[PDB]
Amino acid sequence: KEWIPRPPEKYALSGHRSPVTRVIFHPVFSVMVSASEDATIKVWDYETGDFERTLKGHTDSVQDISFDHSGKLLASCSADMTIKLWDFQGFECIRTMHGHDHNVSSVAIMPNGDHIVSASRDKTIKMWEVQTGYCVKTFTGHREWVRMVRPNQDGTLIASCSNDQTVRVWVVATKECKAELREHEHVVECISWAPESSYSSISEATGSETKKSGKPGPFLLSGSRDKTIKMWDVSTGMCLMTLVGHDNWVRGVLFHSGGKFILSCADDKTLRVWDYKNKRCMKTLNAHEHFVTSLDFHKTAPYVVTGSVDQTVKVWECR
Amino acid sequence: TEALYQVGKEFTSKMDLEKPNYIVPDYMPVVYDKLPQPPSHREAIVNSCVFVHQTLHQANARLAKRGGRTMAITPRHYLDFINHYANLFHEKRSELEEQQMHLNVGLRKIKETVDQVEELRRDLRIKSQELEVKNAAANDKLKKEEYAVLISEAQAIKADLAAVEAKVNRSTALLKSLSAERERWEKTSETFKNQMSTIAGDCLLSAAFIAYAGYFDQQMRQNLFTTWSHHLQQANIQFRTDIARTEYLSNADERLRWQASSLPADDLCTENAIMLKR
Amino acid sequence: EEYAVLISEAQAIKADLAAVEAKVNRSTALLKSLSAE
Repeated sequence: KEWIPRPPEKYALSGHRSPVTRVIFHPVFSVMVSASEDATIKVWDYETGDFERTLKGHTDSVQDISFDHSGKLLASCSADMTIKLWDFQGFECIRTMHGHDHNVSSVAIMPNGDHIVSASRDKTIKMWEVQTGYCVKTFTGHREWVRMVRPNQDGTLIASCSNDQTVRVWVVATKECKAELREHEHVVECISWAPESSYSSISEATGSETKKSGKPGPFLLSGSRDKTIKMWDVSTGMCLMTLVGHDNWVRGVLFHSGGKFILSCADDKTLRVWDYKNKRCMKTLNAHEHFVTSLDFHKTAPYVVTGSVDQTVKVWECR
Repeated sequence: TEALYQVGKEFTSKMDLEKPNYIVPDYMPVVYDKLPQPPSHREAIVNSCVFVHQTLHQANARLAKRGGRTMAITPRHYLDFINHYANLFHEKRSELEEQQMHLNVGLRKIKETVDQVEELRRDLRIKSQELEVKNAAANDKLKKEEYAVLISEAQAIKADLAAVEAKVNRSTALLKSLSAERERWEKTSETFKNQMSTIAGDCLLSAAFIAYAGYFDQQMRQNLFTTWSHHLQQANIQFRTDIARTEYLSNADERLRWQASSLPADDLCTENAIMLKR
Repeated sequence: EEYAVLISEAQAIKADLAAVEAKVNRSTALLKSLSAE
């Protein structure tokens, strides 16, 4: 699909008293969820831009939020060293798993919907259980602050980006870093993998050769503060293409639901949509008066949301 | 007992009540027969609730034996007990989380303030150095019209340095005042994690007191509270044994307001007012 | 030595004089503007 955001906006939601840290879309409902630095998570209706409710259980600034496949649970991480699991039917905190020393940066529920991953300043990624709440296995190997963590589409592979210039892909079963990538010029901040709707579109975009099995293999991407966006092959570990042109540090990256275009945000106060198969789309779209922090793409609806340091969340129409 | 345990489990299912590091005592006070042999924290909490409900029956039987007057203990008492438990848990957890958030913000502000105190130190040093070089140049060029201009600029730098020094001592006075505040806030923030762990037992005891101990006199109110506390101790359920229930279930403003409403200055009267409130 | 101090004192006096003169001019202009009021 050729959904592309347009410069005009529909709602600029501003209820947060502190800079917004991340914004996500609900899998099924017409609900947008924003986590900010005032230790609160707010719930919005992106269709009509109406504030709905707030989840004020966290102590320090909330960093990352994530839904599961069914959208019935919300996992949140904050600087108060804890992971809070929210029951989205009643919007009440049900389980607060402790540990994982120092500021927790990222959180994600793998599609199997029974376990959680989390990244923090303590140079490790932990593995929790939704049902019980015990950290069963711990991932070690990162020598610095791990910023973002993202799993696969079937709950087997995990990538973690850190300040140590390494984006290490991990395995659930063997707990070994089968792919280690240390090639970025400066701090790597955001990662996001490729949906299966774009696996075919990478073959003619790069010229990679299929293996004996024929599958192109799982795909990676890692944005970094060096103003460069680079997409990576999980199976091999070699570079496909480097996307260059961002003015400032990039903070969020994700793929179009149709798997054709690249759409990302950065500290350059603008949203930039890039094409990689043909390098034709290079639309630059300002979004906020201050730094822009995070963003998300609706799977089916033509909507994109962006969170910024100006305590405002904005919704853009895709056309 | 099975019905009480099931009602407690279903009602307190959305309460956190999860302690991964729970230590099962060797002699669990098993009240519900079908309780799992290695019970969890939530199961122990519900067992304690059932124990409280049965303890009320035991107390009523004792009063009947001594020839006293008793009120019937119905399942509605248990429902009120679990309602109070859930409400008190939510309220105390929200209050403590908000307090710790406020304290964290205050401590962060104080740390930023002291960093700015250091930055004013370096700014003052630079200002003093440039004033020294300015008046040195003034004295050099004055012993050989523009000289008057530059010595006027020297006085301007001196006035700026005096204002910066006033900012220096005023800010340093402000920081020294907030030393006790920052110390208390740091102590409370460190003890936040321990306070969170005792919310379950404290709220269970307070809810049981509100729901059940209303009709009795101080002696048997104390007897019931001691029985519940001993059972919680035997089940390895953390609760605070230092705070008074009247202090826990009310704030000082409410107690002052009640005294203005001719409430007697008595612990039992304060508990009765709390029951009339919650 | 002290002569430089006293001529700089005179310079401060002239700075204060200039400030007072500017304030006088500004307030006189303000008064002329409020005659109709």
